[PDB]
Amino acid sequence: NSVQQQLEALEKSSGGRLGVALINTADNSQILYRADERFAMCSTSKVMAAAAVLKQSESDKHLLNQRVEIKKSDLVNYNPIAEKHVNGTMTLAELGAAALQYSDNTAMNKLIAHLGGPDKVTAFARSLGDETFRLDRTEPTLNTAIPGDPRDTTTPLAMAQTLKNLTLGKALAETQRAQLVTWLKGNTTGSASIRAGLPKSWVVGDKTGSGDYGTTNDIAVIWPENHAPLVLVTYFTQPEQKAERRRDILAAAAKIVTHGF
Repeated sequence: NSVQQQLEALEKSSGGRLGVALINTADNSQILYRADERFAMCSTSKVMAAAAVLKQSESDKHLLNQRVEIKKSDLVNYNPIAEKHVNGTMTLAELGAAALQYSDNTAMNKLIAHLGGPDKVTAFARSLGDETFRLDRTEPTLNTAIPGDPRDTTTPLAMAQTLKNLTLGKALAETQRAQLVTWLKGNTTGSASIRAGLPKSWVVGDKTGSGDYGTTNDIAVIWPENHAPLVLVTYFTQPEQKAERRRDILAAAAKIVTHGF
């Protein structure tokens, strides 16, 4: 069909490899493109870590208020919130918000450590029935995005299904689900990615990521006017280590797959 042809042409023109999974929750119809192929998640993996802490808060109502010390040695390559709290503390809620809304890599490492390591983030994914997601490394090395490296990868379809389950389905109890959605809706890094291909009237929660190999990612829950939500994963990557980030490709893919709503 013409949608598939447009995605093929977009990928061909890009020089890279495009992965798209759109789930239309009105009827669970899907638009898929390379949706069973692995892609490095980069900072999009942070949704799984934040959600795992939210799950824990179902059994400890006040867990999100618990404080975590931030030390100079904790700082990694991109720390916009954590660097302001060195030799102080952040709450787990502040760490979740920093990880998701500002893509703070130190905050992600604090979440990973809290949970018991990358393997435990993976174990949480498994508890949601996601057998595809794997987190293997901490920040910043989980963003290497090396072609053919299975570490810190998932598929667009597995991630769309999981994002749907987390934000709209039964992965989290209601208060926790609502908290995750609030965080994603407050993202500060996603206006040039999926959002840029959608009507301005639509409400969006998303989490972006980027990496080496010009890896450019975004995962989103989309609330169109007068319609059931859509869940969209757009992963993009290029064959050269130092290729530039291409958020415009994600915006273009988002526009191609969301007509008619």
